[PDB]
Amino acid sequence: TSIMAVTFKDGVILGADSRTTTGAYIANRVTDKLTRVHDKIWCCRSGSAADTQAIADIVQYHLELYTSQYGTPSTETAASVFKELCYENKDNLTAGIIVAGYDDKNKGEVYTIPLGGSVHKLPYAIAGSGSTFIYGYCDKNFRENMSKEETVDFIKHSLSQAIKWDGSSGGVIRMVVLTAAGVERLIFYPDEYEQL
Amino acid sequence: GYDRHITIFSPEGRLYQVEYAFKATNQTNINSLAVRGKDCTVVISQKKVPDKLLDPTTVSYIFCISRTIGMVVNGPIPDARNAALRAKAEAAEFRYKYGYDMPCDVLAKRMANLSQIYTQRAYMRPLGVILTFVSVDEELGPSIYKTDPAGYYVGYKATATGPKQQEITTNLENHFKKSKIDHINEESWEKVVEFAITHMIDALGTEFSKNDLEVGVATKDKFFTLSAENIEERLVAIAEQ
Amino acid sequence: NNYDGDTVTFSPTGRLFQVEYALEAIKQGSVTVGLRSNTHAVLVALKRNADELSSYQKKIIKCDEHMGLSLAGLAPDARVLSNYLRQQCNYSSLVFNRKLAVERAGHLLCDKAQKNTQSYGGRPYGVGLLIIGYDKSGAHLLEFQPSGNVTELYGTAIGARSQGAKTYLERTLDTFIKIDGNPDELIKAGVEAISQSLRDESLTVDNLSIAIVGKDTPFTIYDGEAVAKYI
Amino acid sequence: MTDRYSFSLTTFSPSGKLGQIDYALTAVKQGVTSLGIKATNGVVIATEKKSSSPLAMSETLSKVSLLTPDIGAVYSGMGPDYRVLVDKSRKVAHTSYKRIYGEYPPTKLLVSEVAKIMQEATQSGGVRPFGVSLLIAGHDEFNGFSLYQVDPSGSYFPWKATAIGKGSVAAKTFLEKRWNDELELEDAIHIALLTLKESVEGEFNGDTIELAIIGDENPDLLGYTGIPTDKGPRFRKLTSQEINDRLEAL
Amino acid sequence: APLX
Amino acid sequence: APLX
Amino acid sequence: GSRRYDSRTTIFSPEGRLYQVEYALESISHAGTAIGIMASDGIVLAAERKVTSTLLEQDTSTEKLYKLNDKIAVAVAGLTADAEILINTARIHAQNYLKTYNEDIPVEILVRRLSDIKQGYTQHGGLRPFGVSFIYAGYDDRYGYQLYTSNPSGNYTGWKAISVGANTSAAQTLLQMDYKDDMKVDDAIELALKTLSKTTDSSALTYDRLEFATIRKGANDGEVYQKIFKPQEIKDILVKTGIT
Amino acid sequence: TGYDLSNSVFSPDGRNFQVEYAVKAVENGTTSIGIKCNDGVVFAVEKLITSKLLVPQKNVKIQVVDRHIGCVYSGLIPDGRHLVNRGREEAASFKKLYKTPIPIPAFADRLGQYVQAHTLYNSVRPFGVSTIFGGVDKNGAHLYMLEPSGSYWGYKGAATGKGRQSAKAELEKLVDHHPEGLSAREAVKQAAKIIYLAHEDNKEKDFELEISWCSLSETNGLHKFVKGDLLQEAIDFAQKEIN
Amino acid sequence: TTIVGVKFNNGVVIAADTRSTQGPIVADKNCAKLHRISPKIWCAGAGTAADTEAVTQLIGSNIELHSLYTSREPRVVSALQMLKQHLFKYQGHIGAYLIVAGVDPTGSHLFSIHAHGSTDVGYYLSLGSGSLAAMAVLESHWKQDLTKEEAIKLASDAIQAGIWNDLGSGSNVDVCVMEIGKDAEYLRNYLTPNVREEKQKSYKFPRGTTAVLKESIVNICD
Amino acid sequence: MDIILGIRVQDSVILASSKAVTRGISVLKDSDDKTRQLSPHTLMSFAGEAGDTVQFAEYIQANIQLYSIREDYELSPQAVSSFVRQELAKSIRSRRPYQVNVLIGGYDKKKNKPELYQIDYLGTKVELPYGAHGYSGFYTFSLLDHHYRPDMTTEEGLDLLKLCVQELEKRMPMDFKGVIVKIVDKDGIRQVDDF
Amino acid sequence: SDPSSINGGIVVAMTGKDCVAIACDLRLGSQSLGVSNKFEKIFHYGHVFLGITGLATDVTTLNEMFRYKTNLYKLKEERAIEPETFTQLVSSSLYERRFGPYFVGPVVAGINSKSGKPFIAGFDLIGCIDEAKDFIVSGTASDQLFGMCESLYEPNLEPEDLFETISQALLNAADRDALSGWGAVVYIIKKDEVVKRYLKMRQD
Ligand SMILES: [Cl-]
Ligand SMILES: [Cl-]
Ligand SMILES: [Mg+2]
Repeated sequence: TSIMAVTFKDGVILGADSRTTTGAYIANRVTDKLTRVHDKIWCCRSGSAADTQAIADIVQYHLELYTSQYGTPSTETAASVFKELCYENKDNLTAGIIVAGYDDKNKGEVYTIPLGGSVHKLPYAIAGSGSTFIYGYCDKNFRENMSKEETVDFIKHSLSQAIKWDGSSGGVIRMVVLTAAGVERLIFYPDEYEQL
Repeated sequence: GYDRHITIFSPEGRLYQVEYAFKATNQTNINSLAVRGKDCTVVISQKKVPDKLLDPTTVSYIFCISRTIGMVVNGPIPDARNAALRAKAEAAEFRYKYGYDMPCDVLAKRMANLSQIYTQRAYMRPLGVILTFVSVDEELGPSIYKTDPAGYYVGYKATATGPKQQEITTNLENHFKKSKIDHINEESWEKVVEFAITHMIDALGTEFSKNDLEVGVATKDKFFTLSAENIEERLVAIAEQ
Repeated sequence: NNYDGDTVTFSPTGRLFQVEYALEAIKQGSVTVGLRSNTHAVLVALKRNADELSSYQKKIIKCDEHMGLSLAGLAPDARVLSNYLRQQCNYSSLVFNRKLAVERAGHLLCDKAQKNTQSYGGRPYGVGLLIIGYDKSGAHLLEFQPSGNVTELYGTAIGARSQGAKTYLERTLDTFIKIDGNPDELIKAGVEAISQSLRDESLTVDNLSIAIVGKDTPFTIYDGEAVAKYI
Repeated sequence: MTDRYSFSLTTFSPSGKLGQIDYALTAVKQGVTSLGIKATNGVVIATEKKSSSPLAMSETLSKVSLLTPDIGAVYSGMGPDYRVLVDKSRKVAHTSYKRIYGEYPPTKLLVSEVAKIMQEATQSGGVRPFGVSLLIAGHDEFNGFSLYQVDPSGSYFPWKATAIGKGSVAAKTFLEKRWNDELELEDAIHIALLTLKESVEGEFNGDTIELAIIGDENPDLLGYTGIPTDKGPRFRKLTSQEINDRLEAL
Repeated sequence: APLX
Repeated sequence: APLX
Repeated sequence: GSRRYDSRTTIFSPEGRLYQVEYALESISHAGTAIGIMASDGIVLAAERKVTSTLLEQDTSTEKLYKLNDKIAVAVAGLTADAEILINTARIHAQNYLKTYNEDIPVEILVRRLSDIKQGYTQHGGLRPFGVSFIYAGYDDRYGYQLYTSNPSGNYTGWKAISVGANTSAAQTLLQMDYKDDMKVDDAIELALKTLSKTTDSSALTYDRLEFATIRKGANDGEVYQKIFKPQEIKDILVKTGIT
Repeated sequence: TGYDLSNSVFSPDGRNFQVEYAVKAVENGTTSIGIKCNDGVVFAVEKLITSKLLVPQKNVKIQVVDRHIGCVYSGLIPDGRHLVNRGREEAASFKKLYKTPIPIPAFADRLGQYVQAHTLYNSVRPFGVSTIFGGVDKNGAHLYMLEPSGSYWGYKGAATGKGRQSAKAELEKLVDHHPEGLSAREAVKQAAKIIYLAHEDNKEKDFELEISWCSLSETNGLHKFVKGDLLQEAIDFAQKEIN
Repeated sequence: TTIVGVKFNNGVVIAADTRSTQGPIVADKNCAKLHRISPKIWCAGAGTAADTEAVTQLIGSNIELHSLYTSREPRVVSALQMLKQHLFKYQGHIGAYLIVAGVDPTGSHLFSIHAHGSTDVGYYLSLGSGSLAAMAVLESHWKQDLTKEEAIKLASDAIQAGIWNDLGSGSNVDVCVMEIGKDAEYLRNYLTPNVREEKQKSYKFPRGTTAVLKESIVNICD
Repeated sequence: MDIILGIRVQDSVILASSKAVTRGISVLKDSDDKTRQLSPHTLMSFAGEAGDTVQFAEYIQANIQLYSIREDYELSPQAVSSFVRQELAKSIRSRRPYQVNVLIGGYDKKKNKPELYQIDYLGTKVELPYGAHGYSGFYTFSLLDHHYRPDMTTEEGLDLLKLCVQELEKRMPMDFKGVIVKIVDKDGIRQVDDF
Repeated sequence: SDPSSINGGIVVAMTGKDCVAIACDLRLGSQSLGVSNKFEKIFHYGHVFLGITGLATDVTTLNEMFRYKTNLYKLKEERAIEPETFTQLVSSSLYERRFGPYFVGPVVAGINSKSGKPFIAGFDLIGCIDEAKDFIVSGTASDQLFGMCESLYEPNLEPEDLFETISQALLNAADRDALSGWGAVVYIIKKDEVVKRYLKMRQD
């Protein structure tokens, strides 16, 4: 996998490739690694497909129950529920998860949860096998308070490179935009992003 | 007569604790009513704030169980909230286990089964509540299903509950007799709410200000309650009529 | 009357009769007194015997180096509660390297007793306790009743005819509260307080029981020839 | 907290009656009439859908229930007790039979399991007996068609035809006159519809009568084709319309 | 097993 | 144990 | 607490009787009479049904006589539902013995364990006893043909002939009168039916108010066969002895 | 009858008499109040001075839950402590799983459900306290009162115990005479007055006043006790008014 | 095994070969790898043979009970959720690899489930040892907007690639078609392209060829 | 442990069992009786893991004796052997299985036949004319295949057994210190004292 | 250390015209050592026949278990269990022990007494049903049996012809396996008579 989430002026954008691997065989070339746990709290999944799905399903369930009793949960709260699962079951889980959401108070927020179940709040986050190849690039090109179009370009260019070098990344680039205006799904195909 | 304290049969084959639980249903002295539109299900209930010291916004007998299900209770508030918390948990679990939103009628059945158990197992008392569940089901359309302390439940064209229930019931029966249909033949939920308030006024023979009522609307893909202002807007339109 | 069958039943005036009957065994108990200054805290207890061939039932139990108590009522119940206190003081040491606050000891006993006043099958404790100690905020005296009510006091007394001592201490307050840096004077005042509760009997050498704790004195108990000094 | 009622709530009185079972039967007496008739090529079970309010939609309340594709049940007594018994009966058909033998249980054995559940509510700690009598109509390959009545005690009996609840005494007499061992299923439906009018006060149509059959296999009701040894459910609920068709030729 |  |  | 509603099913009266056992026995005394008679060459089980309706499906029915294994059957007087609980237990217990020892369970051993279960309900657990008495009829190669009874107390005893349920006083007197040790099975069949005929609370004994079983060596050579009579077979045996 | 001898039994009117008897124990207790204000809440309670021998300031009765919630109660004191202990576990587990401190409405239902649970079985007894509690969360200030039945609502002001009526009347005046809102430091003084006024109905024994508060501006949304110059100042304001 | 699923216009179709292997040995030449979960939800299974049968029956049973309890026709996503959560609980030790498909009140659906419990959504899928041979065909010929007959051809073509090119797959092609508004049609042995040729000789023996020591009649009766 | 044999002749079952008990490089004992009487007409010999053998044998003995007292009756050799097999068959899937092999020799008084059962630690039961456990069988089975006849007398059986012990003393690597021989017949169980 | 080949042995079953045959060898060994020459691997429960190969202790245990289960079945159902049903019961029972299985290869054969149809089936150790028109094989010489059966077998053999065919498949497979043989039994099963024949075979 290659995944990332980036905060900007109006909120946050999540991005991911669409490759699921089963050896060196591509088991699924159009996977959706961007996953809803609440209306405007989403996550990017990396690591074990089974582990991350099982985790996201439980988190979605907790937040649905949270909503019923106490109203809309904060992005921080959602990240806390992911952590609790990942940390307490660290021996049996291979899950690298980025949590991203939009409050109206807090605007865009990104929390990354690596293998051990630690939590890290960041302006942007990258993860997955393909992320190693774009630490250089992303650190050099990220700024705070980018526009929507700048942020789409940053993610598109970054994941383009991760996909280029990482054999475990590929297919389409998916993105999910999270603002006050609602929720927008974007998709970019190889013929566009490859030759960037 | 210890067959009167726990839920075992009396010599005439009755459950007094269940019957007395029904009497606790009216302890609050509120009347509720529910009707179905074309696109929606409306439930209205009287809101009575006696004490001036209460925060009126925290006084409610309508509950949002899930995104799509609402529930109004007739009965004391502790039992009402007990039932609401359980319903919320059951509806969330159902979604997780089976991958789709719990239907109004299935939730009603499930809560009814839970109530049935209290009528059979001795250590649990029945809850002194009647639960009216409402939604716009994705398969069945606008839905009203109601539960009582006996563990009985059924679907309704429309319904009412409370001390002056029979007045409201016959008022509604007389309308459907005349209208010849299953529901309120109205496009917007705003007008179905207006119908509901109007026929509650006639049957009870009383007027309402914005703070005397409490309204819940179920549409396709959300159930919500109205503010004092959305109700005022609604009372105004009934007056100009 | 119809409402005293168990602790889980309120009477129509909102009373708990089993708790009240538990309070009654305290009243049949031999008198005991607590009082304190700013530097020390003292327990005095009148011990009761079966007859002239018997021992005099102990009423004072050490809980830690800085804490201990006196009992009035059912003695086995004091043993259970004092043993719980020993553990709680102990846990505070091993885990936090911290001597247990007398106030917390109070709160812990209250909560332990209360559980037995709300659940079926159990029963309230049938004993009253006077807890003294010296901790990070000085000398303390507590009164425990098995209703779960715990109260911090300059002085008090419990058991039969304890009202004599409790009156005496109420007048004496301004004196004994300021017996600082003098162990033997605080004890003398305690022994006098208890004497206001005697009838047809006076304090003998194998009848009186005293304990003291404070600034530089570990909780210690005096019996037998060690109390002759005070008669 | 928790259930501290571990002792029986049903015990023998000095005369030898078990009070709670007797009282449960009294609750069944109060209940709306239901019946079953056994034909040579089918069984019919029927009851009155006596509605609580006319604002209630009584199609949403099913008194006659499918248990297996070849077994159905109806009751008289307390509706909620019946509802949870059906839930439990459906499940036990799977857990204690289908998941073991790969086929649905024969009528007598499913009945036997329901009876067990009802017997346990008569002796286990902290519960009262079920306030219902069931009539279970069913078919299986080696026993053919059968009809059973199950009572609050857990006792069951096989019947040619019977009735339970309110007007059972009268209805049982009616059925003795009309029943013979040569009834074709249509004749049994007809007799059931006649017997039921005696005990119904108000409206008597396909919206107030609930009626189901155990008869021929229904391939059209199966949902799929391509396994020729799977032929479809013998249980069928008659529609509102189907009943009214048989009431004009009454 | 499937990875991402 | 057979496979498919 | 819940102590208020506890009947205390397992206590002694001041006379040293077990109330619930006594009251269970009282319940059983209104049940259809069942009779067991033991011959030198077999055993008979006969029992009267609780008063029939003409519409009862009588051939696919069983209320009184149950098969425990191939060599042992019981006749029931009391609550049928209670009896089935115990019958399945007994059936399982028989199979455990066979599985363990590769030999069919001796009759007494089966009878003892069932009676031990009943006994338990009278001493602990605070539950009501089982309202059932059994007549056990079976064969094993230690004692041959055996009859036993058990009742809600969990007490059991062996018999040459015995009755349970209604009118056992009259029935026992009649069996005592006509029973004799050298009796064959076919004589015992007659004695059983004649005894029910005279003790019945019905007007006259017919095939449709009966259940009937034999346990003979009347298969082929040194092995045993249970015959649970079909209705038509009872109708014939009722004629064959001139009761109808 | 005999309907009133066992918790969780419905009488023929539909009442649980054991809960009603628990209310008598509440009515028998000392007076306690809460006043909701602009950006917070204030809690006050009368402590009866049984004797000279009670160490003043040293039998504290108001209790904190988490860092932002205050609780006070009238009736059986140990029952109230038991309830607050549970409240503390409920708040800890909420904060553990969800990170944020427990919202006040959320907290109210946790106690409510727990108290209501003790009216479901005959093997437990109802709580012998009415509890006033509240604090500040992300949505502002909330005050709540909770009864032995499990019933609770939000309040502008609330009172319970022997002086509940006297205090209720006094609260009703403030709500009418300050419709735009009452400040935190105002409420502290008013609370002192009302406890002094409601002490009329309990006046053999004289009493010790105890106050606490959470205010977004005055305590930074944290629960603190009122002591020293602020307590004495509010005592003085109360003394003025009963003369 | 080879198994596939292909969506079309108005429903979904699944197919499977019919070979079972015990190492290099063909254990079963004609086993059914298509399972009915409910009347209009069918499952194709690869992996440990007993596991796919057992897990499919268990969830089929619970779906039936659920359908009865809710008075609704079962949905594919319920089978999906129940299967995946069961398989996840067993951490891969239940070796069931499934393509789940069906029609329900929501529409037509196609999913795959791997033994550790991850699920996939697609218009065309393949699993088993022959999944690469099949997927090569699917990637070559699949298009958006297939008719029912195109989908059936595509599916069985994909299974055929497995039969011919994969040693783990052989014998026949089974198909199941689940169209919206219609009954599922289960086409057992839809294709039979591996009919054994006529043998050269009959090996029927002269009677009495086999030397016997003893005979006896066995008692099956009572 | 090591050597246990059994031969069933016309009218009895003969069990021969080695006397040595060896641990390490020391023969600790040369007079060990590797047998327990289960009932007056049933005998069981045993060999296997140290400790397990006696613990198992005595446990079976206790169970059979209990049955005898309860029913005032002697269980048949077939019944006892089936009980023993089931116990071992349970054991093999326990947390720690009994590693014990047994021969059960009994005289069935209802049938008037001697019977020999060979059961291994897995619960594998077989009725045999002659039996052995461990490496012993590798010499004796073939020898007995040759010399054994179904209708032999008890004396003929003992001579046949002398042949087996002689062969084992010639070809076995270990000194098993001779055998204790016991005869089970219609009159019960007795021990031959000079072998 | 492979429990399925410690004791050795084989079972084969075949269908014919209105008949079935099921056969097994008689060997029970402990690896190289032959121990018993009388160890039959075929059992019956009424008219349903079950052959079991594999670990002998489990063979014995499972026979005892299915006798138990079919005896109770008969008492409750008031009829003998049929092969299709028994097959399902075998499957359930083995899969119930999924993660600690019986090391066996069972084979079911019999004629359905209602429909008259001949029926055979085989199972793996964890319950997978293999139903077949023609033949089922099991045991340490299963490769050989597969070879013998696949070449010798033809449909619709008369009982006395089927006997020769199944016997020759068994004998010649057994002779190429060191752990199978030492005797053999063949059951010929018609709708209501069953003949049992012991074969003469090489004793090495
Ligand atoms: Cl995924
Ligand atoms: Cl339920
Ligand atoms: Mg050889």
